[PDB]
Amino acid sequence: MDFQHRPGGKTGSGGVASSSESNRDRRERLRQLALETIDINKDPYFMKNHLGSYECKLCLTLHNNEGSYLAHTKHQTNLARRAA
Amino acid sequence: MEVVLHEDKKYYPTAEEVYGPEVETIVQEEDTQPLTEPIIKPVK
Amino acid sequence: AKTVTKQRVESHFDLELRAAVMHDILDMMPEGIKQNKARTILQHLSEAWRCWKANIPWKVPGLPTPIENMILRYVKAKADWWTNTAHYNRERIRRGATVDKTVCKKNLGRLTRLYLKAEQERQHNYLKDGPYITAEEAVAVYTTTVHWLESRRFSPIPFPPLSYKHDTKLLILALERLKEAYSVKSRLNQSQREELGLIEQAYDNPHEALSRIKRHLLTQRAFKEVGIEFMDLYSHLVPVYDVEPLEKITDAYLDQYLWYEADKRRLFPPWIKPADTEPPPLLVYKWCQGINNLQDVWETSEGECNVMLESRFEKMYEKIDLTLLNRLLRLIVDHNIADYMTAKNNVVINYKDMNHTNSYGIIRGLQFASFIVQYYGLVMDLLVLGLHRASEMAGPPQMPNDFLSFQDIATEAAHPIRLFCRYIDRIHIFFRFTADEARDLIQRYLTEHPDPNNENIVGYNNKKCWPRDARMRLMKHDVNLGRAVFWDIKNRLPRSVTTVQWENSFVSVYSKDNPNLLFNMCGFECRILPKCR
Amino acid sequence: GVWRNTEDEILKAAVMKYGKNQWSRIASLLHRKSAKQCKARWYEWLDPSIKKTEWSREEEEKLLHLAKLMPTQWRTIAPIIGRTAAQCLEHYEFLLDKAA
Amino acid sequence: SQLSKQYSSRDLPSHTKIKYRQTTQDAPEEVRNRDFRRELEERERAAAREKNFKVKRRWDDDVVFKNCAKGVDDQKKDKRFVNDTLRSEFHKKFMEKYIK
Amino acid sequence: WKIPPCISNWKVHINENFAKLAEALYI
Amino acid sequence: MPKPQWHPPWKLYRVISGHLGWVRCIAVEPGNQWFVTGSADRTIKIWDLASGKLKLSLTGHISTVRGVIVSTRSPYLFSCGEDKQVKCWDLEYNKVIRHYHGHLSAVYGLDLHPTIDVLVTCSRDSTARIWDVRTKASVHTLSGHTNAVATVRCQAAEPQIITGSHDTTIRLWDLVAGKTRVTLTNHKKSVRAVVLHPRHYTFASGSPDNIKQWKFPDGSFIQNLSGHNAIINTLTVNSDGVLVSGADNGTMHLWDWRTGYNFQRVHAAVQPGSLDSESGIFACAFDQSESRLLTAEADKTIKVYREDDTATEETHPVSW
Amino acid sequence: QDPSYYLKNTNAETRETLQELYKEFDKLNAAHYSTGKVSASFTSTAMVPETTHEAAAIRYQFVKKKGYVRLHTNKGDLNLELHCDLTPKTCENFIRLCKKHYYDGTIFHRSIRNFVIQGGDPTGTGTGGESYWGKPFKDEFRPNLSHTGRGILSMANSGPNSNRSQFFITFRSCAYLDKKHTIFGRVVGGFDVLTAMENVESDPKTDRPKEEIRIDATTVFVDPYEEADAQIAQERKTQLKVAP
Repeated sequence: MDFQHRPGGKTGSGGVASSSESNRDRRERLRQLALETIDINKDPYFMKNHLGSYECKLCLTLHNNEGSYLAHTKHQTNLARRAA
Repeated sequence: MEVVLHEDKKYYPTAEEVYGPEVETIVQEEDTQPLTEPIIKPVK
Repeated sequence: AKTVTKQRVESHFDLELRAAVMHDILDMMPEGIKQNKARTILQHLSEAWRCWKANIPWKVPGLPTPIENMILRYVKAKADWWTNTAHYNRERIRRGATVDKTVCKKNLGRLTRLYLKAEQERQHNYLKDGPYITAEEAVAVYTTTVHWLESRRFSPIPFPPLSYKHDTKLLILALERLKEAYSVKSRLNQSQREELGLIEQAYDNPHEALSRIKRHLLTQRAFKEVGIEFMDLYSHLVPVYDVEPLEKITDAYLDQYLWYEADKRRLFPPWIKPADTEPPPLLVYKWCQGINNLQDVWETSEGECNVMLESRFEKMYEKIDLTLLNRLLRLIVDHNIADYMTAKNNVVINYKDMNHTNSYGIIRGLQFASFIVQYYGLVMDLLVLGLHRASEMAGPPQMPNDFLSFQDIATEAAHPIRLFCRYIDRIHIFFRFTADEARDLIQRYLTEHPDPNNENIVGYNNKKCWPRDARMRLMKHDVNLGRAVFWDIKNRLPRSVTTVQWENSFVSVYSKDNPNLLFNMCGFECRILPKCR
Repeated sequence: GVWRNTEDEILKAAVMKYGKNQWSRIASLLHRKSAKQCKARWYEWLDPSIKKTEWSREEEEKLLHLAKLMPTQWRTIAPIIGRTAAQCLEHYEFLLDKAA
Repeated sequence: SQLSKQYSSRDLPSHTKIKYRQTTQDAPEEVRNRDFRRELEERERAAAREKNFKVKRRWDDDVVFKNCAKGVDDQKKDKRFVNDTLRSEFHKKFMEKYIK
Repeated sequence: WKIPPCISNWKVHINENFAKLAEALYI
Repeated sequence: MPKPQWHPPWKLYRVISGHLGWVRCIAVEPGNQWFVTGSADRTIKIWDLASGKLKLSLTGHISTVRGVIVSTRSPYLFSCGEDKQVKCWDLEYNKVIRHYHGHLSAVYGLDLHPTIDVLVTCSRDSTARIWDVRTKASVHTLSGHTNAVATVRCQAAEPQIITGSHDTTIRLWDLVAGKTRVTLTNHKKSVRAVVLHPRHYTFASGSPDNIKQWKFPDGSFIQNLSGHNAIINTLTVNSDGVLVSGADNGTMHLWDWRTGYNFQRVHAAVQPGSLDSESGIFACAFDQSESRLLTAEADKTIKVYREDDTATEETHPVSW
Repeated sequence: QDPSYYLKNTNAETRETLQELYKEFDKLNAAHYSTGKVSASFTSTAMVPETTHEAAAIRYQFVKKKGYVRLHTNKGDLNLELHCDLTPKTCENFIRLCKKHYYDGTIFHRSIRNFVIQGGDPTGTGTGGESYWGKPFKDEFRPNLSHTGRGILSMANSGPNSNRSQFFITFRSCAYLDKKHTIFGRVVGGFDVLTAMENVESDPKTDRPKEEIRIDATTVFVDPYEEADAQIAQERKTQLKVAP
């Protein structure tokens, strides 16, 4: 028995869980990447709703997904309208 | 030129060209004796 | 203190190398410089060694010159140690003395990186130094190809029709070829299950797949990059390529269509082996009985020597110019098919951080690659044998020969080249020479290569597995005849196209001096002794 | 096989965060997208060093010249002219249809 | 360490004697009286001395290229010691021998 | 002896004999 | 201000290649019949002195061989490696008969007493160890250098042990106590090589700062030789007083021992297939006849120079 | 040797194919940080190998500190100092304008409402005139001498490589001229005249003055870029006395 050539596995680990946990962990990682890009942009137009949604104050635009607000970048037309 | 092939692809000059012709170029490898022959022979 | 054992070799070696870097970096510093930045120099050196491992051109233009020379010198030392260590490891794995999986995988990765560095060197040197094939040699081969193609009355293979009568059956055979690989039903991975899903999608809808295949043959001249890997057979490494599955399905069905098209037009003459008709043992038996059933073959009373030549083509793959292949395939098939052939080999070889575009080598991961290697070997048979002797091989195109029938004994004996067999690249020619022609070839061989000390005997390579009585007897005359025959063979093939090596070749001479004729077809070592002798 | 703009922005942010060599880390973020697909979508479409411009007269002359001389090797042609292979093949077929 | 009581099996008493050079082994008694100079020129001189109807064509006439093995000579090109293992001739032989 | 900081990535001329051979191939 | 003497210059007459690693050290058989090179290919290669043919090659060090010495009164080879080991070899059986183990880091140099026959080994752990030859026991451990000790000289005169380390200091040791007595801080850079004159009770030290000549036993500072101010890895002196200083940039600078007058400045070439960075001298050594100079270059070559015998005093003038 | 050597039985259309083919057919430049071509060719196999290490080349306006041109503008003899240490391309553009009369004999190119007044351009548009190279010099704002403060002369441009002769003395600190126009330096004399020219009447369409501060003459009391030109000429003539 190749003890020193066994695959990577340690006792007291728990194993790979369900795909839904990986999906919501991926959603949390994408949320952290979106927050990193928002903090890099330093944009006050992004807001978090009380129900946990995204608000574009430069458009008054709701977003269920963070990619909707990321693609909302018409945005500059209503931003220039609010700048007046 | 008649295009030089990639089979030879002769980079670098020869060592007599590099060092001069008067330098004894010693490209020597491999042992002239086996390991069983004693360097500095014992008495017998 | 602990000994530096086998598990502690590379760590202590890199630790001593880093200590040597520190001792050889602390000593050209003049007075001042608070920011010594030895950690930054270590990052520069690690990035330089990683980029040499990746074959990436590493350059930091802000870097002092003797520090840069010391970095290059230390990277040279590490690279020399790496290459020599891989050499000893490959030697002991070929001996089989060392049994270790991690050593085998590390060595295979080292050899893969070194070979891909050499291949990127060869591709850049080719594109920088121009074509090795010259111009007039390729033009003459092209003209001779046109002459033989008009001689054989070859109706060309067209573009595949949109409503073909057996396109479903050729797609079924291509699906058999593709589903041969995934017949294990293992756990696989995501890419393998994706390929199986694509296979079942083409299995469900044939017509959209056929339309997409003809669409890609018309339009697609840009393809995905190909992965590469090897397996070790403990004497050598053999590559395995990795193509996109949709292109694999397209090339498999395209390969089936062109193979049936070449069958219908009878493109390949039956001297070309491996043929589908026979097993290679039956091919051995056919070659042996074809040597047997020639007329007056064993009677060497008047210097009609029997020369068996078994050789190879050596660099038959890496010297294939794709523009010349495009011009040659525009002759054979539809021009969009030939452009697909040309653009298929112009893809990027990839292995982790190895990324370089193939442009002058061939890729053996293609499905039609077997066909075009047999076509390339066919035009090498045209180059070596000549068009008249090739017509005497194949007979008329209206009434072709088989592998080993001719029109007459006179059609055998009109040329000294009697019998031919090409097995991909292994070339097996039986010659029957006369004494005057053999003496003339020996005279011209010694005219170009004079040898007053009679040194041509000791350069011979013989079959060592047979006994000394079974071996062919090495006097001056028969070995000079065999070397003259190999010299005559080597004078035909230009070194721009390919080469044939004496060390890989084996030439045996049956005469009245030598009662046995030796050869080795596939894995079968065959010794021939006539009942007269 | 499809490429949403959300996926393209996720790929661009993952390249700007994780560098260029890390690809399985990016493919963990991008759902149902392999690392080869991510690398091909970046370096073939989403790389900012791709010349996403229009062809000059010199670029058209060099494209027609190289595709006339050494035929149908766009991965060879495109590093000479600075475009990508899809761009050079598309513009060469556009120039061929303009000539025809 | 003057106090340790652990004894390895490589720390055993073994090879306790020291052999010395005899007069057949270039003893220092004869090293002093011997002068190595004219030994070195006589041995260098010895090394320098011992350094030295119907008629057909030719049957091989149906080919396109003649005499292609004309300038083929290895000689000292393999003996040229390239001290670069990318371009080492043994390394190239290693690659063609171990790669099929 | 100013050392710029190391930035890690982990954390063209073609011969006209090609053109001459291609023109001879077309002819 | 004395007028310096005229040592005749030197000319290169043979170059030996064949190592696949850097030629770290050159030792000569004391009867001047052959020599031997310890390489960074972990190869101890005996070469012929006259013909230059490769007599033998040996392996066994798991790391780079730093030092090779053959005993002048015993038929033994002492090879220190960077594998924290020293191997004593019987050349009659051509085998490693004895092992010296106990240095905590990689050994960079060794020396022997010519009469006491005792071993001293300077290593990377800023220490030297003094070993009995037969019983392989470190009866002493010299310490006091803070940096790794580059070189050690073992002489029969006083003081016996001269250690040059990378902490810009030279330690001169009383052997019977195993204790340093003189410490010289005068070099501004790392002391990488020292050379003793065999008769004048004096020595010299090479560093990237300068070259410094001293006098035994108190280390009295005689002379400061400026010039050849690169990383001087190796040094040798002739019985004539011809001082050869070889640095890691591949240049030989040749001097008078007394006046310190640089009479020759020769940079050698490299291998054909080699970098320009691969020019670095690891061991310069005269033969026992004091007629041939063996330089251990970083392009894995051994360059042996002959005396430029056609030189005269007016063809090669002594400056000032 | 011969083209038909290593060749036999040459075809006819092959022979007119070959016939048709034959018928148709440095002292101050040491920068010590080297070229990266040698390390690139050593770390990769996709280029010609280099074994000799090559040093990087570098004139690059080898100047001496800052120059001061007293431009005789319409508000008075105002001395504007251009620093070649801050921006040598802007100093070259201003000194070449002062020498070849793209600033001397020219009118004010622009004037904003107490923000920046651009003078010394022969076109009078805002970035016109002539620099040292004929085309306009490269535009880059220095951090030590930026386009902030009072009297801060900047080589006015609409972007990079567009500053030719128009020097804009900024009467107030602004980030609009920062990293868009090359900040040459500051006005060394006639600061009240420069403030009056900035506060003079200007039409804001092209943002140009009606009371244009027109530099009729440009007396170079100090010139760092012309000192760089004289140093380059002296370094040329030191080697041209033996190698003309």
